[PDB]
Amino acid sequence: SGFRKMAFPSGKVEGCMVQVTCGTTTLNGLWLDDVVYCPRHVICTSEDMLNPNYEDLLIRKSNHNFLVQAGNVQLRVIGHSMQNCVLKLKVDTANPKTPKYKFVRIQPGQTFSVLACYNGSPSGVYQCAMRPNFTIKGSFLNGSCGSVGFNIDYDCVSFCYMHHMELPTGVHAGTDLEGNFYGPFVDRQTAQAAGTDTTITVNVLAWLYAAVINGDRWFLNRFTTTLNDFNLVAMKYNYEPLTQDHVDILGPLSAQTGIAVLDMCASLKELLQNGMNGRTILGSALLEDEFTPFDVVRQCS
Amino acid sequence: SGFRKMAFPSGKVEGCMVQVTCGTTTLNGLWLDDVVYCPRHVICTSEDMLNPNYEDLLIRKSNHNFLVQAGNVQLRVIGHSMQNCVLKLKVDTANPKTPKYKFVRIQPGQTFSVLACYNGSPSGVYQCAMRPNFTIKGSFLNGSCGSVGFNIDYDCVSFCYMHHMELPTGVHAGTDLEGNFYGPFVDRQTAQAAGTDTTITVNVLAWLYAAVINGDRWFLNRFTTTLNDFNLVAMKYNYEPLTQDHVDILGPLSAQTGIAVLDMCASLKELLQNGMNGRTILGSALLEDEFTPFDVVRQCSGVTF
Ligand SMILES: O=C(Cc1ccc(F)c(Cl)c1)Nc1cncc2ccccc12
Ligand SMILES: O=C(Cc1ccc(F)c(Cl)c1)Nc1cncc2ccccc12
Ligand SMILES: [Cl-]
Repeated sequence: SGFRKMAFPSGKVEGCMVQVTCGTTTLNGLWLDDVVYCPRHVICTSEDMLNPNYEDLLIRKSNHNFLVQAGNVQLRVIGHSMQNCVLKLKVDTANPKTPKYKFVRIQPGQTFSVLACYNGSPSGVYQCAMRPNFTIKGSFLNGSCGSVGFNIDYDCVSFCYMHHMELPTGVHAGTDLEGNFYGPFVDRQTAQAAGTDTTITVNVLAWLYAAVINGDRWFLNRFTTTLNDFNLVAMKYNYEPLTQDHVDILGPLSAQTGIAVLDMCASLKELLQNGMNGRTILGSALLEDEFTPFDVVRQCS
Repeated sequence: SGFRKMAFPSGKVEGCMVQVTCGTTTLNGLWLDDVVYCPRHVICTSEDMLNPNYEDLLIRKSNHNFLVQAGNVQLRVIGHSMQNCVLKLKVDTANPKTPKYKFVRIQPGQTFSVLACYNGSPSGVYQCAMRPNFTIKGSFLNGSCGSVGFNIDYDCVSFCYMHHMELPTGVHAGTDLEGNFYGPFVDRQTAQAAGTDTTITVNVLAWLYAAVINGDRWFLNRFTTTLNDFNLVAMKYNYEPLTQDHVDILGPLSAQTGIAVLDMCASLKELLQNGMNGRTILGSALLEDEFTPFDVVRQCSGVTF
């Protein structure tokens, strides 16, 4: 029993964190096999931040310009290439701590663990979700660039995020491990703004099922709703539309608790209308949207 | 920017998690040097659990009755002893992954990271506070016993908790690494209830400072209060008393944000007597009490491990 925001054990990722220095900039790199991955903006100066030409800047760099440090050992860079917004630094030593890994691109609503690092050293691990506006609400200070988001698949690490920047509102933007940004963001100091954030509806429903599995039932009601009537209501509270895929994904939780998805949807509609009335659900006074249906099944069952 | 419930990196502790099997029971052990620590209830059956004489049960056991598995390698037990509610299994191999460590007993209000394990394999890491009633509001399923709570201080792991049981209300109880239970709990199948919980006041103040550092200032007010007037209000709302030590520990955050501790107490006092009024602090509609002042400084300063 109990329900917590739980991150994956970070050990397999800690053994991959290195420090990458280029000129005056120092950020984090991910050392897998003989390659170190890091945000390409590490090669940027002050004048080359509003409108950098990364192909031009990287052509001017040599392998000896990159200083890679794995613990107290300096790694030798023997090659450099760019894949979208990520810089790949080929090194002369394969990481003996390289786990079984994959690079995966996630969709909004998906959750992942973040290993926040500074100077190639892990300082903390926390849980995030890719927001519907493609930002992540992280906890990052200057120097955190290159910190990675991941999930663990039994023995395998799926790297899904690399931190690149902080938007003016305090939210964070980054890329997958192939350097493709999540969202309409660019790695330039140009005026950028995240789209209006919305609640991940399927995750709220998954969390209401987790609450029922944990014995919280006060919010349940005798009502059901159509998927379309639910979406008309949800949208007015800035909740993401619930698709038929989301209803299907909620199926196992629906079968386990005996509460149909559209029946839980009516419970959620009532909660949006009434609020909590001084009550809590799983120790929370707000509807939590950073637990996917997969997280709930994994943690509860 | 941003504020998250953040656990310490769990790597140093993952290299210590092993699986301990005794008869039909399988739980987790902590392998440090040539010793494996685990809850002593691993030697219990159903009859034993109801009223156990652990000295008598352990005397009947031999080293070969304990099956310790570190990954895919079986470790051979060469000795067994009991220290309070923890069983110590001497093994023939020292853990090459043993970090710099200490066994520390924490106080209520102190926070620590929990590496939840099943079958000697880590499945998740979460941060939590030792409640004033000595329980932890954790997340544990059957098989999680022996999962450990820890803190990291520079390159030193301070082990502060080992999971033993789940109370009828869904909260958890366990011991320090010397087998001494936190709270009035016993490792026996009997009626046990946690005392009424209270809010960790110093932690709420630390979290209000974290909110100010993050730009959330609506709750700040022109007022200040005496420590005695604040404590009288705190007692009334099931909040722990704030000591002069707590005020001193909040000093650096007070200096950083320009808001004196007793000034933040007047804001907390109003928040209790009036509520949030539909507003949130750090995305929360409740006052959060599982961030100590050191956690807040560590996160809003970037300390690494
Ligand atoms: O924002 C930057 C650096 C940066 C600046 C401009 C730019 F266009 C790009 Cl691609 C990157 N990284 C930081 C990351 N996280 C939190 C941060 C808090 C404070 C300061 C910096 C943070
Ligand atoms: O604590 C026990 C076993 C046990 C029972 C009685 C007793 F006195 C002692 Cl010392 C140990 N179990 C469980 C612990 N934590 C989470 C659990 C979730 C689900 C199921 C079982 C869990
Ligand atoms: Cl998880």
